[PDB]
Parts: sequence; structure tokens; C-alpha cells
Amino acid sequence: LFHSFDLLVGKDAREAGIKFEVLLGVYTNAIQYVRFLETALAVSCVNTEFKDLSRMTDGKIQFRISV
Amino acid sequence: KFEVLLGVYTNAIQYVRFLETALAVSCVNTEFKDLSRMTDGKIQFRISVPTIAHGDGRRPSKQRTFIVVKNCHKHHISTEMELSMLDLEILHSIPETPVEYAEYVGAVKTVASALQFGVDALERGLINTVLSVKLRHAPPMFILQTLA
Amino acid sequence: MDLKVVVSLSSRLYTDEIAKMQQRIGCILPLASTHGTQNVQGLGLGQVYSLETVPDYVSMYNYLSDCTLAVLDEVSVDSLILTKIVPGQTYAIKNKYQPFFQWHGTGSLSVMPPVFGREHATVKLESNDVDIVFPMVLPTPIAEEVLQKILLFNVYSRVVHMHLGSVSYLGHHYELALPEVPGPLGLALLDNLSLYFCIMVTLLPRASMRLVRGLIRHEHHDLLNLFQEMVPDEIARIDLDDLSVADDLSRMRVMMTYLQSLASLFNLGPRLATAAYSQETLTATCWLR
Amino acid sequence: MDLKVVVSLSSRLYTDEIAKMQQRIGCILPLAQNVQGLGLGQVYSLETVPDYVSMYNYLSDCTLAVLDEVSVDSLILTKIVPGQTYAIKNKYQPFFQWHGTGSLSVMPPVFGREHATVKLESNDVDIVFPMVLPTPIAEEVLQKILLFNVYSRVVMQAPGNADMLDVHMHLGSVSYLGHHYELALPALLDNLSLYFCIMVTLLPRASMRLVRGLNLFQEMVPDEIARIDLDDLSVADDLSRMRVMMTYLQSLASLFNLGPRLATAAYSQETLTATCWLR
Amino acid sequence: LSEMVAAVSGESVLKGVSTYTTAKGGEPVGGVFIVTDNVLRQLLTFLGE
Amino acid sequence: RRRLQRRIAGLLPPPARRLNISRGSEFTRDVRGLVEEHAQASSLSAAAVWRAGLLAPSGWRPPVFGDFLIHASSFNNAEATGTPLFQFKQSDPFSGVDAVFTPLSLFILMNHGRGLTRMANLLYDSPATLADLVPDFGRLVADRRFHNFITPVGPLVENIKSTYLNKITTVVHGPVVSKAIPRSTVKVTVPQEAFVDLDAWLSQPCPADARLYVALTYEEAGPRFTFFQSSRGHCQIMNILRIYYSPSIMHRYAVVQPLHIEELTFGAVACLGTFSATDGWRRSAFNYRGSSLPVVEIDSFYSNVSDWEVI
Repeated sequence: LFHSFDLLVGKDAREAGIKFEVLLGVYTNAIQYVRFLETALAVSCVNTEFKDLSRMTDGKIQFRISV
Repeated sequence: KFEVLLGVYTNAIQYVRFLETALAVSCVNTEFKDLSRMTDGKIQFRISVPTIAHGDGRRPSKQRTFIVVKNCHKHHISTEMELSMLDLEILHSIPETPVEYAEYVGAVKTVASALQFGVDALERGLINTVLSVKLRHAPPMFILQTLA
Repeated sequence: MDLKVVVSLSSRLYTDEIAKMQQRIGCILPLASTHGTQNVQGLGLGQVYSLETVPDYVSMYNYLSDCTLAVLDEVSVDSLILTKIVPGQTYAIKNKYQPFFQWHGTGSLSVMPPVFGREHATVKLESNDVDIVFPMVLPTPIAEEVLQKILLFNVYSRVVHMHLGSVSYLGHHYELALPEVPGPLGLALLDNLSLYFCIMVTLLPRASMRLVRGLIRHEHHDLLNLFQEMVPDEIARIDLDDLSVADDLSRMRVMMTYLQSLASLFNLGPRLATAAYSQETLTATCWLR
Repeated sequence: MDLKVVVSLSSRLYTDEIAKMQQRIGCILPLAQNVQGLGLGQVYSLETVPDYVSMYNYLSDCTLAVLDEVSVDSLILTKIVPGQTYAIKNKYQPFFQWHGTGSLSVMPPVFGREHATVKLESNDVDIVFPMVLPTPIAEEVLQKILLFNVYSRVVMQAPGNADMLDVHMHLGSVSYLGHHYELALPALLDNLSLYFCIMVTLLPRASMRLVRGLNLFQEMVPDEIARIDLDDLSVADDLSRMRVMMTYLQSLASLFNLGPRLATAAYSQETLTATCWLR
Repeated sequence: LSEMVAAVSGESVLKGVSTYTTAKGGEPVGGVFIVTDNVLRQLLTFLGE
Repeated sequence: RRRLQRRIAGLLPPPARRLNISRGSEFTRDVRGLVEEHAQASSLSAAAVWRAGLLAPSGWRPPVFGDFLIHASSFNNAEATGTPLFQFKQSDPFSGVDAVFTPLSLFILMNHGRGLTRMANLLYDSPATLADLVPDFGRLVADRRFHNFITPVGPLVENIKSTYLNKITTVVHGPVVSKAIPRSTVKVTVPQEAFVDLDAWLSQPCPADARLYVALTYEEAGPRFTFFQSSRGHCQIMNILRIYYSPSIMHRYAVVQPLHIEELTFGAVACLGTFSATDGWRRSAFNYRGSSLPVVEIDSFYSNVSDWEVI
């Protein structure tokens, strides 16, 4: 039954074996797993997959503001 | 979630029978199936004593005869087997879910072990009370060395 | 175990009598026999308490002590059904008695002869010539003073008596009827009390007189208010003796046994030990003590 | 039937409290569910004067309970019924042997408050258990504390008639079935003593009124010092004296009925318990 | 040695098949006597076989 | 095992009835089973008497028993079963022997020092050893404290035989029945010349039961034992026996000294048990090897011993 307790206790069922001895109730906590796209401050940020940030060694980005 | 917790159990029992021990060499066992109704027992020995005809003038023992009885010793053997009714009310039902088939056969393995420890206890008590009958009617050896 | 008496009428119960008996459901009734089907002539306390003779309550106390008790659960035409009271079962008893004593303290109750009058609990059957009187159920602190008023009226018939005639409660005062003659068995109980007192008067101690003398002359308790600052002379002439401990110890052992015998004498009538009384539902879960 | 009564502990119990509750697990205690008025601890509080008679009336009114299991938040206890029995034990620090006595009496502990108590620092209540003791010991300690209260208040008022060591030699020890116990004799027990005192003072005029109610037969048995009281007393004073005396006599007789009188069958001195039913 | 085997052998949980048999006799082996080499030499001239 | 399984399976409590309120089709068959259970547990058939043996665990109570360790010479093997035994309080703390008395061996403790006496001294011929069991009889009856040192322990239900240091078992509280599961009724045996019916000396309400009271009483020649059968209560039979004890109040008058507190008590009454009033006590005759005395036979006893209350 979901384990391998055949060689541990033995083959005979009248000498040894397994027995239901308590029904314990545990409560696993439900945790919300958040993502950056599922949350709503992704409206503010247009986010991209650069995937190798060592390719950009220059810290400065040139802004060409045309009026 | 309600995890069913299995627990191991070992019936640490050696099956002794009264007819498998050599103590039953000293007994003629019969199975009187209604001894709880017998109130007395009896066995009569009528012993006819012979004599010797003698030459000199003696008062002769004219055909002596002893009739003795032996009443039976009666003693009961009682064990007290508990059986939890939490494990009993799931015996009359039927399993249809794996939790009920997990606990139903786990109750069967408890009540069958309580039955095979109730017969074994009576067999051990039978051997013990046969040995106690033998020890109560056992005179010591320093007395029987000369009284026999 | 079926514990249910079906007391059957011979004649037809009229509608006003059905309303008067439906007004009294849950009240204690004493039965003649303990069996499953009985007759009305013999139900209740009317066979010992009749209109023709004097109200003698001490024989009613011994009747309530001897015979069984039952509560009234269902009343219908030609028959009214009762439930017996055995030890080991908890019964619901409602307060439907006309001199209302509130059971706020959940004290132990007591079953009484109808000392407050017949005609409020007389409830009358014109079907058959019988009168069902319901015994008064009330706590034992009221019951001891009602029994002492019954016992004291007969000795104070000779020599203010309205205080002994009525009852005292926290909220109200109710009038209970006293006879001019108690009866044969009430006179027997008063005779046994008189013999007990005339024997036990010589077996009283001597040391407590010195206590009451020094306490009167020294320190007034609230309990020392009855003497009105006065001591008699009998106390003095029994205080012309010296105090020892051995004769007083034997006298207090025989005083213990005599006070136990007086506890046996005063404890008359059945008592019910209440548990978890509901004031809003007005019923009480009780069993026989 | 289902008889497991639980009580509501507010604060969790610490280790020494667990040990002191385990020490007296077999004893009985009354009941009022609230842990505040859980037993006799509201009469033995520091709030009220420790009066004996109100304690007795509360002990005879409310039900009793023998407790089975103790925990850090619960108190498993079964209340008493007149039907069946419970196994109770003698776990009282004034130890009285229950050897073969067929009756047990439940009285308030007159051997001091500290002797039969558990003081809970963490909680709101300090519980006490009543004295469960055999009935000749019960009536003997009633005699030897009642007469000691009388013979003590007398020598507090006038120490010329009696002696304190003379009453402390005999009135401080009980001797039942060969066991010799000592009494912790130190307020307490004063109202019962003065009740008995009022009873035996007014009982001469009570006996005279009773023998005049119904002749020289019952007037011979008083002695000459026990007979003479003059025949002049007011009607209202005599009636109120008789009523108050008979009230105190009834209360004192039901009080010297020692309350809930338990009965036992098989006292097992190896395990200190006896099969106990209510009687 | 028989007194050691008698004093060791009692009740024990979790039993099963006859494990660790010998080959000549086919008898199940009850235990093991861990000894030193000098005691191993001495228990084969005392016991002999 | 098959005999044991067939014996346990019949002696089993029936399961409680379920009503699944949640499901639809299960509620109908469960109330079907409910009405099929009532209709065969109420009607006149063998099914309604089959239901009474299951006992469904308030009505039945297995009683308590008193294992007492006695001497064989202080007892007799030939007595009947239902004899109300009276344990004596022992002064030594660690004693081990609980000296009980049958009413005949206590009748020879009565008479030796001053019918019933014939069978009494036929059952207990030598009374010197039984006077040596009690440490003090005459002084303890002189200060009249004998009634509290004698406690009743209910009727004997099982006497296992032993030549020295006998052991008896009495029902101290509960329904009087035997110990061996081959079942029989323990009929309470009381000798008749000690037994009086109180309606006979009284010469109107039907009770539930008629109780049996023993009254150790202090007659001026010696103690006396009388078994009183009363349909009334305890505090009522105190008053009724106050009526019955008419010359005792004259003797306690005619011993005029009040400081001698010995003659101011006249015995005490203890309630033994409750047998049914609708079935009265049966008369019977108990035979020894030579003699036969008439003995009251009392069945359906429920033993509950009360305290000795002073007359």
C-alpha cells in the first residue's frame, strides 16, 4: 500500500504485518505562488527576455528625443 | 488531509497444545462437552482382597472387600478478552472505499488475533492447571522413598 | 425499560377538566401502585387528604415517603398518562404550583403535603367522584421552616401567631393553613420530640454556657441578638460545676448520635436533587436523591 | 452514558502545576463550564470569611466529580450520579486509612486550607478539594474541633475554669481502628460552635415547652438542676426563641449529617483505591 | 558457549524464513561467535571439530 | 475456535441505527429498517423476546464483589449460599484476615455467655475459638459500640473451598447473582426465628420494593439479631421501630442514672438490600446431616448496605 513493507515485517500475516492504528489529520498551508506577469505592476514595466545580460557592458543608453 | 497511519504488530506467540506436550503422557484426556452441568463425579473401586490359608490356628480374614470412591476435582479456567467496539462496528459493515478496506481488515486482524490469543490462553491455563493437579497430589520423594 | 403508567378513567373527562389538567403537565403525582395501568381512584394524594377529615400532614409525609412518585406528561380523553420516577434517570419537572417559590439557587427540592390550602391544587373531577391533589414541590430551606411551623403551631396553640401561620420568603409572604388539632401521627411526632428533649436536656454540655456568658457580657455578634441582653439562672446553676473533657467527650459522642437521630426524624418527605435548572424554560432536570 | 465533562482553562498549565494536579488525580471535587467556580474554592477564597455552614450548604447543594485525566489545557472529569460507581483514591495530605470502612464522608477540609489545595499562580482560581474520610473519623474531628472551639473561646473570655493543655492533650488526636492521627489545631468553625451553643442554651426552655405541650413521667427524667426555670416569659419572645432554636436544630442536624456520604466496597491498599458509589 | 546461546536467545520481533542455512547439515544458523584469532585457534583444539 | 466464534457472535451488542440525512435513497431504506425494527421489537412474537437478550449497552448493572480472606474454623462449609455476612472491624492495621460471621456463628457469639440454637451449636460446636476471634465482646457490648465495629458485607455468592485460610466472595453492592457463568440465582437464606415481618406486628400504598433491614439490638441479657422486612423507607422504619421498641423506652427510663450512657442507646438498624415487593419472601427448610431449621428464602436481591442508625 504505497510503500514496500513486505520484507520489513515478514511474509506471514498471522505472526506480523501492518495495521491501521490512527487516523491523523494534518493541515497543509495553502500559499499563493505569485509571478511577475500575474501581478499587476507589470502594467508599469515593459519586460523582455534579454537572456544574457553580460552582452551589454555599457551602462548608458542613448536617448534620441525628437521634438 | 487525514493520513491513515499504519502500524506494525507481531503476535509473539508459540502455539502450544496439550496433546503436543509430554505432560499428557500422565493423563487420559477426554472431552466432556457439558462439564459446566456436572455437579459431582464418582469412580468406585471394589477391591477383592485374597488371603493365605495357614496351618496354625489363626482368626481368618473371611473374604475382605474394600469399596472406595474418588470424587472428581473440578476447577475452572477463565480468561478475559477485551475487544474494542470501535473495531467491532466496522465489522458488520462492508468496505467500498480504500480507507474502509484499510481499517476493516485492520480490525479483522485485531479480532482474529484476540480470538487466537483467547484459545491459546485457555490451552496454557489448561496445561498449568493439569500441572497444578499433578503438583497438589505429589508427595515428596523423602516420604515416598519409604512409604512406597 | 418502559416507565409509563396509563391511569384510565371510568367516565368521560369534560373539556374544562381537560384544560385544567393540561395546565398541570410535568407536576409530581404520587401513585398507589407502580404498575403499567391503574385507575384514577387511587391516583394522587386525595386518599390520605380528604375533605371530610382534618388536614394531617405527617401521615401525608409518610405516604409520600412510602409510595412511588410520577410526573404527568400527557392528558387526553378518558385517560391521563404518567411517567414514574426511578433512581438513575433524569426527569423534567416544571414549576406549576400556586405559591410560587423561585428555584434560583438550584437547591434540592422537597415534596410536600398541600399545606398552603387544598382549593388551589384540588383539581376536581366531575366525571368520577374523586379529587386529585398535587403535592407541593419546593426547596428544602423552605421545607424545614414549613415543617417547623407545622410542629410549632400545635405547641403554641396554648400561648403573634400570624408569624407562625404564614411562611417567609425573599420576595413574598404566603398563607398556609394550620389545623387546630394536628392529628394522631403529628401528636406522635410531637411526643417523640418531647421524649427526645426531656431525655437530652440532662445530656447537654456545660462549657458553652461560659461561652454565651462571656460573649453576652463582652462581644455582641449578629447571632447573639435573641437574648435581648439577658441570661437565665439555669445556666448559672449548671455553671456552678467545673469543666472536664472526658464526660464532655462521651456526652458529645452521644450528642452526635442523638443529632443524627434528630436528622432522621426531621427528614420527612421525598427530596429531589436538581441539576441544570432552566429559568427561562421554567423546567428542571431532576433525579431522586 | 456519556459523562465526560470538560472545563475551560484560560491559560495553559506549566510543569509544576501539571505535577501538582497529577499528584492528586484520584480525588473527588465538587462542580458548578466555568473554571472559576469549579469547586469549593470560592468559599475558601480570600474574598469571603471562611464560614463553615455556607460551605457545607454549598457542598451539599452542588454535585461532585471525580477527575480521571489532566492535560495542559483540559481537565477530564466525570460528575457523580446515583446510578453507577467510580473508582476514587485517597490522595489527601491529611492521610486517613480507609481500611474496611463501608462509608466515606465528604466534608470541608478543617485541617487547614494549605493541607488540601492546589494554588494556581498562572490561572484565575486556586482550587481546593474537600475531605473524603471515614465517618467515625468525621464525627470525631467534628467533636474535637467543636469542643476545642468552645473550650478555646471560653479561656479567651475566662481562663480560670479550664486549661488549654488539658483540652489540647485529648482534643488534638483521633484514634480509629488503631491508627493514631494528629489534628492541626490553630476565625474558622465559630458560627457552627455558636449555633450549637445557642441550641444547648435554649433547649431547657424548649424541653419545658414540649413537656407542657402534653405528665410527671417526662418531668422526672430532668434532674433538679435541669428542671427549674420560672414560668414568666413573654409570648412573642418565647415564640421567636422556639422558632429560631428549631431552625438551628434542623440545620444543625442536617449539618451533622455529613453531607454526600460515599460508600466503598473493596479497598485495595496496594493501589490506594476503592470502588465507590453514591449513597 | 551453550550457556551464552541460551542466555541470548529469547523473544524478538520481526521474524521470518529460516535465513543463513548451512550447506552440509542444512540446519539454520542461530548466531555468530565473533572471537579473536587466538580464541579461534583455541576453540578448535578444545571443541576439536 | 468455531465454538468460540459461534458463542461470541451471538453474545454481541446490536449496532446502532443510522439515518443518512444527506443522501436521498439511503434515508428511505434506513427508515424502512427503523420501522422493521420497531414492528418486530414490539409485537407479540418470538422476535420481541429475542430482542430482550441483547441488553443494548442503565437497566442492568454488573455488581461489585468482596474477596474476603477468612479462617476455615471460623466458618462452615455446609452453610447455604445466600447468608448475609457481617464483617468485623479489625484494630491492627496490617491484619490480612477479615473476620466475617454467618448469622449462626454470630448467634453463638450471642448466646455463649448467657430451633436456632440447636442448628447453631450443631454447625459451630466449639465457641471458644470464635470468642477468641473477637478481641472483646462483653466490654464492647457494655459500652454498646458493637454495632459500628460490625459491618454487613452482603450475601455470599461463591465459597471456594480450602482446608486452611478459606476465601469467600460476597456481593457488597449490586444485583445479587453467582460468580460462575453457568448461571444461577443466589437465594438469600435467613433463619426464620430471627426474621419478623413488620406488617405482622403492625397488624395501604403498594411500594416498588420491600427492603430487608438487619437490626443488631442490645437486649439486657445479651445482643440480639433480628432481620426486619419493610416496604417503607429508612427514616420511616426508624419511626416504625421506635413504635416497635416499646419496653426499651421503659427500661431506659428505669435505669434512671443518665451519666451512665450505656443504656441510652438500644441497638441500630442497617438496611441490607432491596428485594421485590410483588414477589414476597418464600419460606423454606434448610437441612444439616441431622437437623432442619425453617429458613426464609429471598430471591431477586439487590444488595446495598447502609449505615447503622441509632434507635
